[PDB]
Amino acid sequence: QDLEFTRLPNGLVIASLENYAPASRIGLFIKAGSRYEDSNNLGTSHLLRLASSLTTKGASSFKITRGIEAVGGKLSVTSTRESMAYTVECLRDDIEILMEFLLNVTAAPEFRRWEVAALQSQLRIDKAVAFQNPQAQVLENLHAAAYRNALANSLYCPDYRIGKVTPDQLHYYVQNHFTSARMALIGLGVSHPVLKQVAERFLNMRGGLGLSGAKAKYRGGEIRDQNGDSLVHAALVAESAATGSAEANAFSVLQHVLGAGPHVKRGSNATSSLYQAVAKGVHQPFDVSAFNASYSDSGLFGIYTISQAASAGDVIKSAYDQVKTIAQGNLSNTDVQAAKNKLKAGYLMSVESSEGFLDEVGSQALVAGSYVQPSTVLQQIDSVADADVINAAKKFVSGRKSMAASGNLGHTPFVDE
Amino acid sequence: PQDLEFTRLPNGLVIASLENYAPASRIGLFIKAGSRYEDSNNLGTSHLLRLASSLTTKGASSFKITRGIEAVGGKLSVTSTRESMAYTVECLRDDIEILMEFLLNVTAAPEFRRWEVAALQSQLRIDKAVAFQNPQAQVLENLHAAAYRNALANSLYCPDYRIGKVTPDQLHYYVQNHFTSARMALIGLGVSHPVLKQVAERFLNMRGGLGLSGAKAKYRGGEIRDQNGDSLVHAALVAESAATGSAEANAFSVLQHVLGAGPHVKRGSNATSSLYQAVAKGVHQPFDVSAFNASYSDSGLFGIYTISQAASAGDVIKSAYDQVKTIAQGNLSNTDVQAAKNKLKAGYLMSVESSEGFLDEVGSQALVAGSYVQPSTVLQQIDSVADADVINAAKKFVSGRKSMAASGNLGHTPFVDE
Amino acid sequence: WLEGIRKWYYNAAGFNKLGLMRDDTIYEDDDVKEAIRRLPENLYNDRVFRIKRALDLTMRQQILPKEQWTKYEEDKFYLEPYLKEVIRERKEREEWAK
Amino acid sequence: RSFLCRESLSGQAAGRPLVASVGLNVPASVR
Amino acid sequence: AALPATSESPVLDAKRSFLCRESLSGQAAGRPLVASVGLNVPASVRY
Repeated sequence: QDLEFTRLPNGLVIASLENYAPASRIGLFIKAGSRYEDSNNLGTSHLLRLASSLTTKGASSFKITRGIEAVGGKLSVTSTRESMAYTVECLRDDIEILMEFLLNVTAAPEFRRWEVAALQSQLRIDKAVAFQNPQAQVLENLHAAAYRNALANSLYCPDYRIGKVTPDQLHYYVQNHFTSARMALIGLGVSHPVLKQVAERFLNMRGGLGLSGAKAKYRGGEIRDQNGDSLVHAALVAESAATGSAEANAFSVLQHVLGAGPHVKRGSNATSSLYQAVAKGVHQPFDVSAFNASYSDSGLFGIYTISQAASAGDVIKSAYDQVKTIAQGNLSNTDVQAAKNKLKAGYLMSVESSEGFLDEVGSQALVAGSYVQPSTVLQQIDSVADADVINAAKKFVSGRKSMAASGNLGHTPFVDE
Repeated sequence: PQDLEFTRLPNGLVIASLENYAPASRIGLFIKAGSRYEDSNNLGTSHLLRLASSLTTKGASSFKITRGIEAVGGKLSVTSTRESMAYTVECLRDDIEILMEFLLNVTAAPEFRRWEVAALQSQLRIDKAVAFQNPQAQVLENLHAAAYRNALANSLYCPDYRIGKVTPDQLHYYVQNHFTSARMALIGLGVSHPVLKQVAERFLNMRGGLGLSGAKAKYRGGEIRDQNGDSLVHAALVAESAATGSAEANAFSVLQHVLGAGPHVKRGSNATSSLYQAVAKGVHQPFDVSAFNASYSDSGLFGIYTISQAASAGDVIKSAYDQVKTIAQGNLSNTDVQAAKNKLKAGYLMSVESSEGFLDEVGSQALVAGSYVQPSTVLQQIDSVADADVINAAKKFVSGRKSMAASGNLGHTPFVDE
Repeated sequence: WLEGIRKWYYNAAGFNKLGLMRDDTIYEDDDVKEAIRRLPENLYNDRVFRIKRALDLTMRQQILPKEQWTKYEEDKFYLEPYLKEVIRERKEREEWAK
Repeated sequence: RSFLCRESLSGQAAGRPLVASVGLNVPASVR
Repeated sequence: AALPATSESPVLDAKRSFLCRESLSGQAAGRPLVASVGLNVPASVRY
């Protein structure tokens, strides 16, 4: 009824928890993603993510699809910049079959020429569907402008690599960044012994740490594009601290001090200092929120903003001024307590869902290498003091900026101002 | 025989004509209505206006325009830069009157009918695709976007998000606010002044004022890098040099020709070009470096343009830059300065000899300077440039915000901060 | 011996005379078309050239000289590795429908 | 899907890094 | 244009390859781009 955290000699991390749930989910989390893509092989990670139903070494594509659907299971390949997460979910009496299927998919794929070439067309469709949300393009340009390399690579294939991602690139990516030392096998609703057996039965074929990536240099670019739509999705960020650090928790607290996301449906974000600061001023439809994205090497922290084309000048500026006020010791301990309560709730609330718990534990195994109970996370959050947030604001303010905008950029101010 | 006679009309128009008794005569209406005047809500309007010639005008239908222009076997070409469009007609000196009437109809009384513009809007994609087949177009557009903030940043071509949404009202507003009688120059080669004055009084009577004034193109210093995947990495690194028609502009041109600007002997070695020699001692692979000088009315951009292989690109960027730094501390041989001045004087004279080149030069002189200076004056101005000015020139380029645009497999291209 | 009769029949078949590789002579059903589509580019180009040249020769009713005939041991089986996989996939689909 | 009020725009300003996700039986999703 | 310029406009067509230092001579723009498209003349660009 607890969470075992065994680590194999290969470096594989087997974590399993027997919640006695009617359904079970098994997830393999790999230190692979756009951050490890080289310049020559850009877009390989996206194609691999789209490549989970192809003919494996011991299971054909038809067999994989029909077997997963016959038991009514689901197979997702949720991917980030620094992690790719395969996940199967099905009734706790059929987990073995889908577990074998996922183990074949991740460990021993074939990447046959005809299938890969035919599926290259799916890259464009998926990229277009993802980019139909302006946030996706803005965040991709944000990463491209902020980081020189590594994290700069987008999760989606660049238009010039659509149709040119050869199966050799996928094979090289698999044999390089899918080694045992950089994976973590997690199970919810499964027993630890069988997880260990299947792990040492499949994932043992490839060992070692694998191809190591490079650090993430922080240029500070200002990638701007004009998409015509009235709403101006701007985002101004700066270099935050790396995850699993005291300054990381300080920036996380600063995110809720500034205000991030709504809490009441069709609310007014009264506690959100950014929203209240911007509301005084622009009387036009808008939205402003703090933005935190902490990766392994480093991370980004700033403000995201949607506003009318003409009003964009004020909304970016006014919100920024608010952070300045926080920098010069204008943060009350009551707001600190409110932000800490919001953060504690958010953490205890994301792990509420079974999928959310699986993702949390998978990230913990991937990055830290040791699971941390929620109570310890709450204690760490409470350990943050006001001065740390006050720094945090200084480090955001007195640092090289990185701006990404979209829409009619006629009135959008440039990073220099 | 005859001279380039110049007369500025009371409206604001300047008519200059040169009767060279050539078998063919050309007429160019130069309008200070380039792409720098496009605001953020009408980008690409100037591009469509450039392709908007031959559309049905007020006095002549599109069919009539095409049939009349080509039955004589004439010309109707629109040459647009970042600051000034120029309509040009060419035919025999016997049929010049009809060509002038057609040009004045297409430049003074356009209709921009809804169906015509709707059909024409498809040609924007074709023009952009054809022009962008040359990577230099993409590189220069990115350079202008990443160097100038507001005015000159507008592309010569309609952005993909505006293709299909260029309303005829936008064209009418652009014409009414930029095609003004005080912003144009009707330049005639192979004609006589009285004839050009009659056509000036024929229609040529728009609002007559100075139109919608533009904005001072502020400098940005940004860096736009796109990864298109073609092996030949084109990179370009520039800094704000000076406005055109200034002493610093002449010094920057002399510096450009000192560094090297294009080849002279076909398939030679660019021995005189200091940049080529400096880079060649480094990378031993196919490359091409050249000083890139742009001189607009309000400001300018001096830098280096390097086509290089993907792996070697950084070295090509570094060593060439170092070469400029070598001049910055002062290593300019007076022989090199004299050679560059000779190259500049030549290039100018050999650009003027062509009838089309003469027409464009006189049009630019009329629009920007407002008068016309004989080639001897320009050669004397170039000769007046001293070495100390060419030395900054080099210091200003070295110490300034550097705007860089790159295209290709940018796996090793240095950034602006590097 | 069996291989002797196989070689004699290979000689008497006639498609060796037109420079035609064995797999070129197969009938093209849905499995065969899918297998041909699956071929790599070089193999596909060689196959199409061989077929076109053989069609020319049959139109003019001539065969290449003795030297440029495909031999028994030079007759590789290039379509077979893909055709067997296609057949296996079809059989798997039918067995799932079974 | 447009937006022309605060209530509709509320919750549209991303504050967490983008995480792409596509399944085999479930449609692709981003966040 | 009695004369059809020199190089026409093959849209959806590959450009002339490169791969020689001499053939890559002076391809580096030195003057601002200008475009010229008009009635009865192929479009051109000059830098």
